[PDB]
Amino acid sequence: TCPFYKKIPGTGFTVDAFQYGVVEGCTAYFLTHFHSDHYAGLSKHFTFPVYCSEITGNLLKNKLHVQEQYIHPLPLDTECIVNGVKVVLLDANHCPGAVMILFYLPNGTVILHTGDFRADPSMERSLLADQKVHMLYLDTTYCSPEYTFPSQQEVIRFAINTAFEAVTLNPHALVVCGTYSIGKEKVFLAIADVLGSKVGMSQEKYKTLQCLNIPEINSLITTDMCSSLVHLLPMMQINFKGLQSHLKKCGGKYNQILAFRPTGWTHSNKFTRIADVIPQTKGNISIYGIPYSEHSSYLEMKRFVQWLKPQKIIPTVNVGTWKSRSTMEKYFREWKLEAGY
Ligand code: NI
Repeated sequence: TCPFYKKIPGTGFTVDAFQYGVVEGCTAYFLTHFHSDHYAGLSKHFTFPVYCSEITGNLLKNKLHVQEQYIHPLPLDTECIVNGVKVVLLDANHCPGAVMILFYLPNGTVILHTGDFRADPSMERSLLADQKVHMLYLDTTYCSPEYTFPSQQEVIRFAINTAFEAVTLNPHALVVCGTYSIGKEKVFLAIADVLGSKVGMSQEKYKTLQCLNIPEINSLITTDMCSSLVHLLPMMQINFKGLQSHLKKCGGKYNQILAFRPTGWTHSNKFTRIADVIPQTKGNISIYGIPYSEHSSYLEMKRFVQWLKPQKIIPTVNVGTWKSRSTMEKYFREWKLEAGY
């Protein structure tokens, strides 16, 4: 059944709740972003109102074939009324089109649902600064102190420098980047930019990217693999067998692959700096796992919450085990006692 952490009290609303059938008493289904664990259930047969960003609505129409009459896109940073209730969509610093949602309940309660987010100090100057938030529905993906990772900027500088060095030393090397969802487009676009190439990809993935309102996108991507020396493949193909196979397909245009797997966290983070990352190599194939995250680190999450000072926190991730739930509740209490709220 629909879990309580997907329901907004005092409303008929749910958030990211499309796989439970008809949720009894739901008048408006919000979707924070286009990742499959969150949209699971949607299709052309859905006939209730879906509220979302413009970009998420482009993906619902073009990729899932949801009918236009049920897609209700909202502008960001704008007070809107939905079924009698004031709401605002905010940028979540996750993937393209991902939002946080502010609900202003008729009784005076203010609720923030983060969806999935990567907390940032820039959020402290949005419309969130303007009133008190009483309840926070929080993306707790990496809510434990072991989870450190570098800035996105540091990670992209490493990737750009590594790729440019490799291809200038060997003009017959191919660069491959893995993907299995939207998000992390800076990785492949920044490397193609430094090399003077477009990124080549499948027709399915090109269609997906053309829904994202990215500026000058027609100048950066292509379905012509032969004219490109940065290729995108399914994340599943980023291994030695998958890559050897792909190299056969390029007909001796290339004699070396340098591949990137943008993971979330990996336990080489509790020891190793970004400067010190090394690839796994077999023959003429090298694979780099780079810690490019679109979720908050522990310290980023803690700063956001200690700034916001909510009265009550409802985790939305890692909620399935008692040990995880109890650990998270202990951190929430530490933060509140340290900051004095
Ligand atoms: Ni996500």
